[PDB]
Amino acid sequence: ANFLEHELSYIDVLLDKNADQATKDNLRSYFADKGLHSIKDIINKAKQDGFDVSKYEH
Amino acid sequence: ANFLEHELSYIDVLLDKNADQATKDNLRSYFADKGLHSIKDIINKAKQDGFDVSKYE
Amino acid sequence: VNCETSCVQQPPCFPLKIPPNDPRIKNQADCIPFFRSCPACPGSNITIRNQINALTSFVDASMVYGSEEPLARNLRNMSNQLGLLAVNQRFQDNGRALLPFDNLHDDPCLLTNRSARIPCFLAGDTRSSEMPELTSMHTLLLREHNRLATELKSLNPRWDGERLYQEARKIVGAMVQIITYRDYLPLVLGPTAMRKYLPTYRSYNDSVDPRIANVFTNAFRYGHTLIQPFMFRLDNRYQPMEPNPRVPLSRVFFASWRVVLEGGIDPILRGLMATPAKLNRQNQIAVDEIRERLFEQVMRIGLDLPALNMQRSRDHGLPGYNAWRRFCGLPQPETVGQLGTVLRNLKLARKLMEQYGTPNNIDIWMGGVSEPLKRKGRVGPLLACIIGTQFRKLRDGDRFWWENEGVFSMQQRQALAQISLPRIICDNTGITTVSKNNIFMSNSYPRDFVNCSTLPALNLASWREA
Amino acid sequence: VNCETSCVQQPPCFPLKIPPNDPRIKNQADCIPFFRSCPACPGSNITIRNQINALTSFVDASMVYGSEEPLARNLRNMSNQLGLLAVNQRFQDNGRALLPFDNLHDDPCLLTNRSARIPCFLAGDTRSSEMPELTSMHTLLLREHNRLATELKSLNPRWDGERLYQEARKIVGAMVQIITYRDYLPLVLGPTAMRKYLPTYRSYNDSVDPRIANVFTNAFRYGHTLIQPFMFRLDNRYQPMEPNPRVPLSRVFFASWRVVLEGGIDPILRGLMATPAKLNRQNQIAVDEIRERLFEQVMRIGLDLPALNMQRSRDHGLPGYNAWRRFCGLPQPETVGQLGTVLRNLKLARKLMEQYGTPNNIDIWMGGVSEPLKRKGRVGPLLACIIGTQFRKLRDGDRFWWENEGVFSMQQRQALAQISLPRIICDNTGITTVSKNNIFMSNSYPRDFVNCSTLPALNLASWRE
Amino acid sequence: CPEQDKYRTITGMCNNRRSPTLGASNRAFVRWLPAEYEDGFSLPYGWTPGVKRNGFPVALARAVSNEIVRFPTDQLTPDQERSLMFMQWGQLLDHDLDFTPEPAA
Amino acid sequence: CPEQDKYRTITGMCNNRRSPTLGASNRAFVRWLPAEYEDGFSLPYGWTPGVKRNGFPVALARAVSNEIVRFPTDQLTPDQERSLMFMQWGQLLDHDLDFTPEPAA
Ligand SMILES: *[C@@H]1O[C@H](CO[C@@H]2O[C@@H](C)[C@@H](O)[C@@H](O)[C@@H]2O)[C@@H](O[C@@H]2O[C@H](CO)[C@@H](O[C@@H]3O[C@H](CO[C@H]4O[C@H](CO)[C@@H](O)[C@H](O)[C@@H]4O)[C@@H](O)[C@H](O)[C@@H]3O)[C@H](O)[C@H]2NC(C)=O)[C@H](O)[C@H]1NC(C)=O
Ligand SMILES: *[C@@H]1O[C@H](CO[C@@H]2O[C@@H](C)[C@@H](O)[C@@H](O)[C@@H]2O)[C@@H](O[C@@H]2O[C@H](CO)[C@@H](O[C@@H]3O[C@H](CO[C@H]4O[C@H](CO)[C@@H](O)[C@H](O)[C@@H]4O)[C@@H](O)[C@H](O)[C@@H]3O)[C@H](O)[C@H]2NC(C)=O)[C@H](O)[C@H]1NC(C)=O
Ligand code: HEM
Ligand code: HEM
Ligand SMILES: *[C@@H]1O[C@H](CO)[C@@H](O[C@@H]2O[C@H](CO)[C@@H](O)[C@H](O)[C@H]2NC(C)=O)[C@H](O)[C@H]1NC(C)=O
Ligand SMILES: *[C@@H]1O[C@H](CO)[C@@H](O)[C@H](O)[C@H]1NC(C)=O
Ligand SMILES: *[C@@H]1O[C@H](CO)[C@@H](O)[C@H](O)[C@H]1NC(C)=O
Ligand SMILES: *[C@@H]1O[C@H](CO)[C@@H](O)[C@H](O)[C@H]1NC(C)=O
Ligand SMILES: [Br-]
Ligand SMILES: [Br-]
Ligand SMILES: [Br-]
Ligand SMILES: [Br-]
Ligand SMILES: [Br-]
Ligand SMILES: [Br-]
Ligand SMILES: [Br-]
Ligand SMILES: [Br-]
Ligand SMILES: [Br-]
Ligand SMILES: [Br-]
Ligand SMILES: [Br-]
Ligand SMILES: [Br-]
Ligand SMILES: [Br-]
Ligand SMILES: [Br-]
Ligand SMILES: [Br-]
Ligand SMILES: [Br-]
Ligand SMILES: [Br-]
Ligand SMILES: [Br-]
Ligand SMILES: [Br-]
Ligand SMILES: [Br-]
Ligand SMILES: [Br-]
Ligand SMILES: [Br-]
Ligand SMILES: [Br-]
Ligand SMILES: [Br-]
Ligand SMILES: [Br-]
Ligand SMILES: [Br-]
Ligand SMILES: [Br-]
Ligand SMILES: [Br-]
Ligand SMILES: [Br-]
Ligand SMILES: [Br-]
Ligand SMILES: [Br-]
Ligand SMILES: [Br-]
Ligand SMILES: [Br-]
Ligand SMILES: [Br-]
Ligand SMILES: [Br-]
Ligand SMILES: [Br-]
Ligand SMILES: [Br-]
Ligand SMILES: [Br-]
Ligand SMILES: [Br-]
Ligand SMILES: [Br-]
Ligand SMILES: [Br-]
Ligand SMILES: [Br-]
Ligand SMILES: [Br-]
Ligand SMILES: [Br-]
Ligand SMILES: [Br-]
Ligand SMILES: [Br-]
Ligand SMILES: [Ca+2]
Ligand SMILES: [Ca+2]
Repeated sequence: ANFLEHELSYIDVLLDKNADQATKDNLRSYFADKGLHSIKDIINKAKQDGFDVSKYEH
Repeated sequence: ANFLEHELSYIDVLLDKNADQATKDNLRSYFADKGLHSIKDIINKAKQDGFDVSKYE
Repeated sequence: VNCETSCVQQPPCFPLKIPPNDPRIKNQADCIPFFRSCPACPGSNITIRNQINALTSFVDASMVYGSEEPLARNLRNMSNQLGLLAVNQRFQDNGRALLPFDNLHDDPCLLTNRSARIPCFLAGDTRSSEMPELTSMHTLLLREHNRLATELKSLNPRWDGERLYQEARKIVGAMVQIITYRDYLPLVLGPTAMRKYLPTYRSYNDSVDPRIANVFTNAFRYGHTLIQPFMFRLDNRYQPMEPNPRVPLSRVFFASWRVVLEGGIDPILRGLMATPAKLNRQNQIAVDEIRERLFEQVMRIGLDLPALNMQRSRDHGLPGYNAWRRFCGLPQPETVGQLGTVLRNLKLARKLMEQYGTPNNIDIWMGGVSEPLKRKGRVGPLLACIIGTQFRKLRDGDRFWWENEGVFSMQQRQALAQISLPRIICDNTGITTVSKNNIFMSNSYPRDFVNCSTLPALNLASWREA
Repeated sequence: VNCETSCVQQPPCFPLKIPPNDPRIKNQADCIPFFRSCPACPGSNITIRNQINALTSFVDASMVYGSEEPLARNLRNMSNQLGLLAVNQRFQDNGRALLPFDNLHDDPCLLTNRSARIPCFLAGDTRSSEMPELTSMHTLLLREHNRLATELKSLNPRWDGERLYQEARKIVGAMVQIITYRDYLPLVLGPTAMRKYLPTYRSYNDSVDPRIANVFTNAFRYGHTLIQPFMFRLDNRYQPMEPNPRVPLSRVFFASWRVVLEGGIDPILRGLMATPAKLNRQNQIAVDEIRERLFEQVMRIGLDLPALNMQRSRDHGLPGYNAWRRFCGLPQPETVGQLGTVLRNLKLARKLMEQYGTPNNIDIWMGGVSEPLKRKGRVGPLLACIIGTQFRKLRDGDRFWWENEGVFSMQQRQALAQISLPRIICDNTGITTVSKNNIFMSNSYPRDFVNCSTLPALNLASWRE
Repeated sequence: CPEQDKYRTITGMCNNRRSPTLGASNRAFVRWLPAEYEDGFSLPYGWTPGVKRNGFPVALARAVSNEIVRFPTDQLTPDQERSLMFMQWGQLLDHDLDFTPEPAA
Repeated sequence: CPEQDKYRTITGMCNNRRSPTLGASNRAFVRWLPAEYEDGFSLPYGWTPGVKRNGFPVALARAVSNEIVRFPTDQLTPDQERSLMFMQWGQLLDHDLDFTPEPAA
């Protein structure tokens, strides 16, 4: 259930401005298979589990 | 847990004033092991479990 | 859902559905009731479901003495120090003991003859009242216990009740063992399998697992093929007795009143000795009294015992026929033709394949009882392997086996070798004429009968303690 | 209640008590911590208690891929259809992949070298960080999965990531099977036991029960007697690699930082290839690095791995030595003289009797490792029987065994026969010189070593669609 | 388990000193083969409509009984060499060996 | 359990079609011998002070380790014919086969 460090790579590919559409849908369905339906619930799970994800926020 | 028909005969031995004391205490011990510590408890159990006990008045 | 009245399939109910064009149950929305056997670990999804044995595996006469300490105590007469089993306090059988009555919350015996108001009997096992023939045997052993204890008291007056009870029990247990392994099992298995699976006893082996195998509870139901559709009762000339000498089995289940009010255990015992068993044949497996009318007097519908056996095997997760064949080191037929060769009966093979599709899936009881019988036995190779293996474990894995050194003295062992079931009948009933030779084979009066006077009693002189 | 910090015997704690005159633990009120294994049927007074296996019994490389569905997804790289296993996103060893990091509650790997802040690794099995030598082997197999999937991707452009992942996985599983049965088990059992317990493979048998026996979890810990007290690292001339060439084992447990920051896996693999194992001898059973100081950097007290082995066997309700001897068809010594003969060592037999009273009561691990070793094997007859019986069941009762009709084609099987562990090291590390002949016997540089280019690669031409 | 004893326990406990539940009452049967359930671990073959066994439909137990077991009862063959006591000793003996409990309604 | 497949399941379910949990994860070990517990069914030998095993006191595991296993590390004998890779593959292999869970602190 804990967020893993390598899944921080999968937030970069979702935020990539010209990454393939069928790739970015797979990662959303991956994270939605573990209860995380938005990107804002992907950074809020990485937060609680000990990482820094305000390196996207303002 | 149910009182058994053959146990009624133990009630007879316990109310027999001329039965060996050893015999009786053995039967009281048998009944105490089932949670019945006096004769009035033994008769009552027999009653609850369907037997006529009216010859014990 | 209550499994006895509902046909809804919900745990713990696993009702048998009814096929189209059933010869008896025309109502296809009805069902034959069936409660799944209690799981050893309720509600788990780590464990593989297994069932429970409520009795001791050992051949220890636990069907007389009970297998739990509260029950064992209740079966004993606690009003003196004679070491006796409790007897019925309202009825006798020509001056001899009957079993005491149980006090059940839902008592089926009382539903067989309503006016007679005779409940089921209390014994070491809860099924003692299921047929009067079985009741009669439980009653015989009760009496034999009390006789040994009486005789031991006479021999050793200083012995207390606990001593007399245990020593009598130890003899009864030895007697059940001897009759089982000397007289019974050889006629079940036949000589070849007897030698293979039960070689001469050496000594107790503490590495032999004595548990009952799950599969044995199903395979030992082979006996259902031996059941005759009537209870036979014979008078003291071995002639049919009274007005009801041949009662259909569907009117004797739980009919404890027949023992109490229709003439005691003597006529029943004569009936067992002087009537043939049913032969199992591939085309005559089981009689409609158990297949159509099992327990019909005490419940909403008649059960089907063969069908129960196969439903039960599935309940217990038992592997099919080919798997058991393989476990026994017997060839595993794949085709109808191969099954035909194994059964020496292509017709039956075709019938089994029309039902099951592959011999891999034939239920163990059905496949076991379908096999041709071994020479001078009454099971085929598969059931001979399972039954033989089980009884080998019960013998060799039993620290109190009657021939294990230190259990009995040499003198006691020699005394015990003289016991027979015919003699036990003479000593505890009004019967003066009994089966000769092997009681299990002797079956025709007068050809196979002798006077009780020609048989030696069990001599208890080596049980003398100063 | 807390078995780690308390010495109270209350479930689920079964702490090891301390004898008088212990050479290390002077205070008898203390204990060695121990959790009883989880029961299959918790709280029951009908079942006989049994323990759980959380992994697949099959030799299926589940230590790479995981034994549970959620974990298995987590291990995969889901950012492309290349069918790869996720790799570490922060660190590399000289350009090559390291295992991704796990995210545990009480990360023991963080408590070795606190300043480095290198957490434990995530793999198919939870023990991947336990010693860096184990980690290296894990990292090797991860890389070999990625190499294969890459090569297959090239050879079959059509294939989706599922297909690439499964085919690579199936190859990796077959390599673990081949290394294990062709190269490893013969050197464990010796030729005689090998022929008796592993006769040449025939075909899959669906009546063979492939479960791990309870006793095997204890018996296969024979390998604790092979453990050397140091971790050795060697440079690219197979010389001691500075400045920590020989690290005491009690400073490598959970030391994930050593892989990441003290030179990756290459030095460690070279040290496993070019150092001898410890020999099991009757008066040199097991070293004090595991017997006195097991996990001492990450816990209140150093554990005793041999003693834990024995406590565990009792926890699992395992019969003792003579019962296992009998199971195996071996004679059962009853006296000290007879036990002496069986062990070729009356001195050891007296010391076993002084403790146990009867050989009936000797704990299976202690008994097994005490026995003299089979000719050209590293276990005695008791352990050879248990170990050999188990591996036969894993082979004959595995539907996906690599030689089983229909798993691989004849051409694929022929290609697969060419594989070997040294080749896998060539293919996935910066090492160019590797152990020859049998990697498990070869142990001495340079006489036992060859250039990589002398070793044939695995040819995947028979995987072409 | 006491070290000397002289009689059997009622429950069968302590018959086997090293494994004292073996053959005692209210214990799981030993399995000589691994079990075969529809779902692998619990549900019996025939439970779920449509689920096959090893390639084939599960036959209704009552259908097997109707088609294989049933015969005209007046055609019964007596066993020349066994008495009915042979049947009855078998049932008695079974009742010494095993009872598989069921939940009560 | 599907009637045609192509690759292993992750959990091991369905490797054996007739008994599909066999060799799968999160299942009980099989027993080759009956278990031997202090009380027959649960408590390990060594649990209750004073309770012997088969006639003799239970030896403390640490006490056995001290007397039998302990040796002077300077005596360590290298194996001329086995690499350390031989030890390590065995642990790697063990981790493919069995892991026995325990409760967590
Ligand atoms: C497929 O594999 C099964 C199982 O094989 C075992 O494991 C493999 C890996 C090899 O080691 C085999 O040698 C092993 O046997 C084979 O089935 C077994 O066949 C043997 C020989 O026919 C069977 O053994 C027989 O068992 C009879 C019954 O008693 C046994 O069980 C009781 C109760 O536990 C026990 O007390 C007794 O000691 C026996 O163990 C016995 O009457 C007879 O003499 C003989 O010992 C064995 O039971 C079979 N097992 C199973 C699971 O069916 C297949 O033969 C094999 N097929 C092929 C083609 O290879
Ligand atoms: C006391 O009794 C035990 C048990 O005997 C069994 O049951 C009795 C009633 C008889 O039927 C016996 O014939 C039965 O064997 C005896 O111990 C057994 O000894 C045999 C032969 O030495 C052992 O069999 C060996 O088993 C080896 C290990 O694999 C076996 O177990 C696995 C279990 O999964 C199975 O896969 C495999 O097929 C084997 O069954 C095997 O390598 C070897 O070749 C051989 O088959 C058996 O394991 C013992 N059982 C135990 C210890 O429970 C004693 O010998 C007997 N003593 C005396 C003096 O009579
Ligand atoms: C004399 C008449 C017999 C019966 C009447 C009778 C009935 C049953 C029933 C109802 C069961 C339970 C069926 C179910 O699965 O729901 C049953 C089980 C067993 N039998 Fe039957 N049986 C009679 C006779 C015999 C004979 C002659 C047997 C053997 C020689 C025999 C065996 C068994 C066994 C072993 C069982 C299983 C017991 C258990 O609960 O483990 N029976 N029988
Ligand atoms: C660096 C090498 C090794 C260890 C460090 C190590 C440690 C352990 C520990 C702590 C246990 C558990 C002890 C307990 O019961 O609490 C353990 C168990 C097992 N081992 Fe050990 N081990 C190292 C090395 C090896 C080698 C070389 C082995 C075999 C060749 C080996 C085997 C095993 C096995 C099978 C177990 C039991 C696993 C299970 O949970 O089922 N180990 N090891
Ligand atoms: C039910 O039980 C009663 C016993 O209470 C049976 O009645 C006896 O029948 C015999 C004839 O066979 C008479 O000689 C007795 O005098 C009867 N006694 C009583 C109390 O009436 C009755 O026959 C039984 N019913 C069936 C169907 O057998
Ligand atoms: C106990 O034994 C005596 C003497 O045989 C007998 O009269 C009495 O009825 C018995 N009691 C029971 C309950 O069996
Ligand atoms: C996935 O693979 C790509 C390409 O090989 C790589 O750049 C990326 O880091 C990988 N992600 C993970 C988590 O392995
Ligand atoms: C701890 O780790 C750091 C890594 O940056 C290293 O410099 C240091 O030497 C390590 N300490 C020891 C004692 O090995
Ligand atoms: Br990472
Ligand atoms: Br249920
Ligand atoms: Br109807
Ligand atoms: Br009498
Ligand atoms: Br009564
Ligand atoms: Br009637
Ligand atoms: Br019944
Ligand atoms: Br006594
Ligand atoms: Br005998
Ligand atoms: Br014979
Ligand atoms: Br035979
Ligand atoms: Br056995
Ligand atoms: Br009639
Ligand atoms: Br016929
Ligand atoms: Br026919
Ligand atoms: Br009703
Ligand atoms: Br099969
Ligand atoms: Br055949
Ligand atoms: Br045959
Ligand atoms: Br005959
Ligand atoms: Br007569
Ligand atoms: Br005679
Ligand atoms: Br006779
Ligand atoms: Br616990
Ligand atoms: Br790489
Ligand atoms: Br450090
Ligand atoms: Br570990
Ligand atoms: Br695919
Ligand atoms: Br191989
Ligand atoms: Br070899
Ligand atoms: Br097997
Ligand atoms: Br020594
Ligand atoms: Br032993
Ligand atoms: Br010996
Ligand atoms: Br030897
Ligand atoms: Br040699
Ligand atoms: Br060698
Ligand atoms: Br060997
Ligand atoms: Br190099
Ligand atoms: Br090699
Ligand atoms: Br079974
Ligand atoms: Br099972
Ligand atoms: Br018909
Ligand atoms: Br085991
Ligand atoms: Br067990
Ligand atoms: Br020392
Ligand atoms: Ca019994
Ligand atoms: Ca595995």
